[PDB]
Amino acid sequence: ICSNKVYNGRRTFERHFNEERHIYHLRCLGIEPSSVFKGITKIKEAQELWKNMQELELEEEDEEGNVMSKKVYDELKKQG
Amino acid sequence: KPSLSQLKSQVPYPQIIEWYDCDARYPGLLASIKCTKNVIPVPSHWQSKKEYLSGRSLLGKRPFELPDIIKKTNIEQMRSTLPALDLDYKKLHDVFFKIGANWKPDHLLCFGDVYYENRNLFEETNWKRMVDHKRPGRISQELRAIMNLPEGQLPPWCMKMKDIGLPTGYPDLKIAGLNWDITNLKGDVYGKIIPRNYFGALISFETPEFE
Amino acid sequence: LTAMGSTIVLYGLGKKQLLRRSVTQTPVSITKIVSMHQWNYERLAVGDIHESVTLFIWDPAGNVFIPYVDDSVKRHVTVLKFLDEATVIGADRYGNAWTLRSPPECEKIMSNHDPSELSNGAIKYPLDVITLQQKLPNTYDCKFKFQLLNHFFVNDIITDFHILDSLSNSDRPGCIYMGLQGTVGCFIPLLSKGNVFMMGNIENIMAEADDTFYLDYESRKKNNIICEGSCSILGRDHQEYRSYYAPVRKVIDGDLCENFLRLSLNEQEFLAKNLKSVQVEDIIQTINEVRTNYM
Amino acid sequence: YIYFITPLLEDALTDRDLVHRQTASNVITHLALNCSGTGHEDAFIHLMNLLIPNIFETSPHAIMRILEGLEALSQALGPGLFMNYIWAGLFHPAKNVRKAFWRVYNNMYVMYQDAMVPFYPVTPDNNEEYIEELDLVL
Amino acid sequence: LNKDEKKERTLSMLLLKIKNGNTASRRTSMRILTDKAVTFGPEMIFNRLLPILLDRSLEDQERHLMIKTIDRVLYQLGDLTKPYVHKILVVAAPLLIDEDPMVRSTGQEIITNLSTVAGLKTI
Amino acid sequence: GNTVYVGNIDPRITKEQLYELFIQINPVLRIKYPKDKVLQAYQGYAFIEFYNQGDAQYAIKIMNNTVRLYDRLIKVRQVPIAKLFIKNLADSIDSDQLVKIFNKFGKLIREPEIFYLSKLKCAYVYFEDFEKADLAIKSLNNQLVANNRITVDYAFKNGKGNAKYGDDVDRLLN
Amino acid sequence: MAEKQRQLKLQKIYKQKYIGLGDESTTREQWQRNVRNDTLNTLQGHSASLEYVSLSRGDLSIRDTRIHLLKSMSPGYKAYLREE
Amino acid sequence: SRHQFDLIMCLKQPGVQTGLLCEKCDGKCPICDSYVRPKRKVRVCENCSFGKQAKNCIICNLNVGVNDAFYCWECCRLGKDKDGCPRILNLGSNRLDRHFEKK
Amino acid sequence: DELYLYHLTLKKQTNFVHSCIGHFVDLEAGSKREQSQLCVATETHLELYDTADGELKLIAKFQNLFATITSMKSLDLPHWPTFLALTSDSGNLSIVQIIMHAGALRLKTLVNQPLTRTTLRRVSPISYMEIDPNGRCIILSSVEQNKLCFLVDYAQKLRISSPLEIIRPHMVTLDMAVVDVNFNNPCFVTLEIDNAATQLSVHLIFYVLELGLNHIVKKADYLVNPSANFVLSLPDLS
Amino acid sequence: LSKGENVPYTFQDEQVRSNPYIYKNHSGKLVCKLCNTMHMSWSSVERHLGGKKHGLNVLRRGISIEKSSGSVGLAIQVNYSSEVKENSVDSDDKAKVPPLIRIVSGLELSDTKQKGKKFLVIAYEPFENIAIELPPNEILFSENNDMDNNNDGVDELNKKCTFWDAISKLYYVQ
Repeated sequence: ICSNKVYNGRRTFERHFNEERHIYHLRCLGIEPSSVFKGITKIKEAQELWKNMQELELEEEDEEGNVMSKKVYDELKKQG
Repeated sequence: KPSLSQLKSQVPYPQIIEWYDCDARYPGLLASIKCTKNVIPVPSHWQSKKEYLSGRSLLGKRPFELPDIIKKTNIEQMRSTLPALDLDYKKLHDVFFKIGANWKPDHLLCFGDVYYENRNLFEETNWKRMVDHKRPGRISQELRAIMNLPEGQLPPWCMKMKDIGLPTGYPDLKIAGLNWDITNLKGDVYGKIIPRNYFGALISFETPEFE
Repeated sequence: LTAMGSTIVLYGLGKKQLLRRSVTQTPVSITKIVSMHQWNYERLAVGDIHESVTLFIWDPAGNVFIPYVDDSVKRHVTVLKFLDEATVIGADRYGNAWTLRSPPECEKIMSNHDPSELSNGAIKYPLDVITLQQKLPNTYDCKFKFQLLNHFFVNDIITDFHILDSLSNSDRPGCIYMGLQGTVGCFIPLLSKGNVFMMGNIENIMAEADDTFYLDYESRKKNNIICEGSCSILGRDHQEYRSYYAPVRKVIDGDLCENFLRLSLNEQEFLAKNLKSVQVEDIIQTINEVRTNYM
Repeated sequence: YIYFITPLLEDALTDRDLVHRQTASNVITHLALNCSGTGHEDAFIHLMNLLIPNIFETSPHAIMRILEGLEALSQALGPGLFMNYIWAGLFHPAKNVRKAFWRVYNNMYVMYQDAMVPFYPVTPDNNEEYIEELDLVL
Repeated sequence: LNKDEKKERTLSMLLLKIKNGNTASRRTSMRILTDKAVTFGPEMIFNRLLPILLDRSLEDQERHLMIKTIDRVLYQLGDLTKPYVHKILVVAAPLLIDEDPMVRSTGQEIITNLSTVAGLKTI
Repeated sequence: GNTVYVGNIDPRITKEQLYELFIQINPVLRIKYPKDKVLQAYQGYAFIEFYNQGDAQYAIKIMNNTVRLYDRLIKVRQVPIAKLFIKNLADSIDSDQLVKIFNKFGKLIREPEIFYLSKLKCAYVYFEDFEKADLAIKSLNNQLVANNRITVDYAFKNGKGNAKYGDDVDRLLN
Repeated sequence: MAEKQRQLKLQKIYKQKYIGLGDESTTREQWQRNVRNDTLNTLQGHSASLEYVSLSRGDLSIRDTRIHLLKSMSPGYKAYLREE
Repeated sequence: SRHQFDLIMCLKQPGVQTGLLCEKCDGKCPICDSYVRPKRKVRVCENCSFGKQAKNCIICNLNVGVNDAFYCWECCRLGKDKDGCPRILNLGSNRLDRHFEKK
Repeated sequence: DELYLYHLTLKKQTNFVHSCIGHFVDLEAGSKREQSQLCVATETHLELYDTADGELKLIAKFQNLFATITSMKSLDLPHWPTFLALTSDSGNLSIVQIIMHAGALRLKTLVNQPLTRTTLRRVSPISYMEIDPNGRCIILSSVEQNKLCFLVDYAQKLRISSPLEIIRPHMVTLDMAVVDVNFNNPCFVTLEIDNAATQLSVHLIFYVLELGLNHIVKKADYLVNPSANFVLSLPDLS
Repeated sequence: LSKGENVPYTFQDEQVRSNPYIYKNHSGKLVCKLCNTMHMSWSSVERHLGGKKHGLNVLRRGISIEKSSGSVGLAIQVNYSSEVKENSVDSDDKAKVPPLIRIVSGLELSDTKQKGKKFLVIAYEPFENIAIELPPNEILFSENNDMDNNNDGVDELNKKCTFWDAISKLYYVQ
């Protein structure tokens, strides 16, 4: 995900997960930062992971509005 | 060998799964157990060739301090360990039973807290002791000396609070000379926060008697 | 207040049908809600089939229940109540009967705030508690845990508890349960730290009696009630039985203490020698007191 | 006398040399069996939290004393509250972490066979068969 | 050869320390066998070890230190060929008639270990 | 966003004293007070983590340059693009002239970098867009400016402009 | 060495008595079965938990639930119901 | 035995007969080897009974037995009581090696 | 701050799962012996009723047991009251004689033999207990693994033989019912189903304790359709 | 074997030590606080202090410290032995090396009590070190005295303003 970058150590790459540039690639990519995604490197898989990341009844007066939504009945408040 | 991105999608808490969980013989199951309601992760000092306990923290560990209740019994003076007894039997029994009946160590530990190698409870215990005692609206003598802030004088951020407002996180803080009478600027205080039976209440408390 | 499998739904009445006045999705763990009970319209308590129990608060203006406390161990609830506003009594499919109290750290907080704050907004949580969330996202989700308060094992499956404020003008409020195989039993609180000790000491006397008899027989043969399980008639230790799934906590068994009434005088005066304290007649006084005065 | 000694066994199971971690765990075995069912039980979670990291320890005299402690703390806590520590690494990738947890699980399974049955971390999807009669409600 | 002629000494040194050696010596050279018994050729061990047990010189203290090495070696390797199973029984079996029960048992302890190692068909 | 930097701290100051001071200003979650563990010496600074950004910002505004501890005034403070290598430039080509030349093709995230290889005038030009960089390449590659033939390609990292590079640079634009 | 090889010996003796004791390399398939057979044993064994299951099923006689639980200990009882 | 690692227990289904302990091993639990607070008689299997063998201590199996052998309270709480025949079969490394050195 | 509770059982559990038929105590009659009298148990609880008045009377309710009674069967042995043999949780086979002592009936124990471990667990040999009709031997089983057979005798004191074991490793057992015999050699029959097999096959299997050599032999083994449910013994056919 | 020294306990809050690293933990064992090694006996320790690992960790700490810490001028005249004791050591072992001076910050001392000023330390192999306090922020700190000749010797300070009368054994510094 980072410029197809090279890392010479596993402790270091494990430190890449919390970094300025790494989070810039994520967040600017549309994949929000922090701890859920702190594993996988490839740009693709975290896109489906981020896709994985991201009704009431207000009773009108005719006794038929028991199917009617809250906001809908409020709209009929503005109409009434 | 399913990639962790594949493996983190199955799980209701994807932030537990780690690079190595992918390689388990049955990851699908491990990932589901590991994310089960109350299971606690394996202690983390595996993969460390250090042998769990190795020095760097352990060089500086303090020898031992007797609990305060016991220290009341005066033994610390009779037998000097660092670097005949005339003890009284009724006094000793009461310490464990009558007086120290309900005494429980200050912090202990909770359900999920394993002990990792570098952790030190002596800090953590003080930090609870600190938060309960320290407070907004009062400044200790020690800090006053350091600040050069005599008792009865408003602290130096007073002017800025008149300009910018009271603390964003203390809506009920009253400060003398701002939103509390200036006569409350007294001693070490300059401000103040100013906003059962549980079915089994025992209603009587009686310890086992020695005599 | 109706409980769908996962989720809670709050219905009012209307003409032509009844209608959903609120809904709350539950936290991830809960698959079913087997039973639930309230406290003076302020709080809920919600059982699960497999997971244990959870408490909620009714938040007006949010129009939702917001969970504040969960449990440590997996417990399959048949039924559940509130003895009190911070505590709960329950049962299991497996025979256990337990009482769960919510910790005081959570009681200060819930007392000193308005429920709307818990979901979002500022509740300032101690440093520790947060670190448990990050370190254990599955366990400490809520983020506090009941302390198990009592636990005891009665081999029935308890269907109902009935918390009574008093029994026949008795002072002690009891809670009388009733089981599937048919039973009625009761959990009476002991108010008096001293009185429990008298009962405690008596349960320990009768509990190993079959061991005591047997050691006296052995040592009286050595120098001068044959089977090891003589006084228990089968081998079982009490604590091991009454513990079973998990250890008993404060519940002192009064149905064991009541076998002491059934022994011969020789045996009563024999067991009672272990107490520096009062004589047989006073034991029997004590044991018999609970039926007379406490129910 | 517990509560007094939890801070004394605090220093011992934390200590660097391997013999203190052996003798304090040999106090826990005695202290757990016969104080079980009393209602301490928050001092035995403390005492547990300090032991489990010793599960990976080698030495023969050290490791059997630690297992005895973990077998005894099972009776202070109960198998459910105790098994929460042990399910996780019972599979695990590590063949070693795995090998050490299975000893503890085998000691538990012997003491508790029917007492574990409520507590297994098993759901309808997590295994093929499950048992459909555990989700029945009357 | 000159490299592997060194293992040829080491065992002969170890087998020396065990038989005749200080108590702190043989105790370290038993630890070395039980770990390293696998890497040394069971041919080399048994062919070197067994002939000692046939001399007329050895004392009872010295003999039971040799048999205790056969018992600890046989316990590990687990797959053993027939030529040595004949050799071992020549050494081990005459123990079963020996005067005192302590020797009688440690002879029996071998053959019940060998029986599982060498399997049913071979003996 | 929730953490502030605290500076000019006398090494005699304790964590407890920092806590007492800063809880006068807002609730504090944690204090990290770096210490040289070899000398057991504090280092003149700390990080104070508040529970939210508003509380941290308030603290900075109220406390920076406000209090002296051991007579020392405490400080409180808050705490990927296209690159084209171009070779054989004319000595008459100013960096501003480069700016004018490449503005028509694409917006520059930073200024060009003029350097000499071998005598050989070369420059790095930073574009905000891989596609605009493709424009400046397409039009300006092997072209004669100031009577000198210039070469326009991607700068080495081997060179920019890979398949992953278009993908991620597109996102960084987005 | 001498201790570690006792440990093996008791592992094989306990596993014979108490059936399911995993070792180290235990197939998920293998472990799951042992969790299934203890649940079936406990459900049938306690007379409470046999009622509770019988009534909930609506099985005609408590005894038939008890055999439903024991035949389930076999793997081919799923197939056997499906062929009815 | 708790401290002597080579010895192998029996672990068969206990019969009706009681194990015996010599004067030297008297008052010991056969599992944890503790001298305190006995609880239950031990019971050994048939094939540990029969002739001369039945009389010998169930720990050293050398000296002749006199008193009964009990399990300690703690080993009856854990359940190590009912594993099986708690009788040591081999004489072990320690006993032999003393024997030959002396002569 | 805690909550201390005290438990009572006001009315005892009334699902009676076990019964036995004999003459247990001689009561109110200097000399009378009649097989009409019955003892009934439920996990914890146990009770004694009488008959012969035409109508079932309660005689005694005994003390609180505190275990889980997993089987109960009268054993009547030749040359004497009858004393109900009772196996439970605790893995003890407990032969109890209900007896008259002080002024009221008590439940007195004679032999409790150890078997396995304490809990109700599949390997442990309880849950099926069937008794040789003459009183020569008790026989126990588990579900899965082992089945035991204890060989009863009476003398100046009741005496049990060391057990007789058979272990068939994968076989879960259902319905152990037992064959009468005229003193030949006690036999018993079971329906065992195999735990590890690809298909369900539940097969009926006869066992004969051979008194002469003193071990349990498996005589006949017949595979019957999977539907098999229960076994019962037909006396003689003569 | 200890040569009578009191090797202090690890918790005792520091009598200059013969070395300074060795201690005793809360238990009785001896430990190197650099190397984090545990030792059974004084004999073992003397093996370690004479070892190659305890050598390295001193160098590492050596580096780790060496990376962090018309007017009026001063003149010092340091005199040395008059062929009194230097008659037993003449094996060209740095004998040709003249005394050396360095400016040290008092931020680091064996006692670490007070500090805040510099010292003009002067050192010679056999003799003991010597220091001179310099309250004035800057004195005689000249500007290109000579014409930039590059024999660094030790540093600009030493070549710039020191003289070593080796024939008479007089070290002048200004």
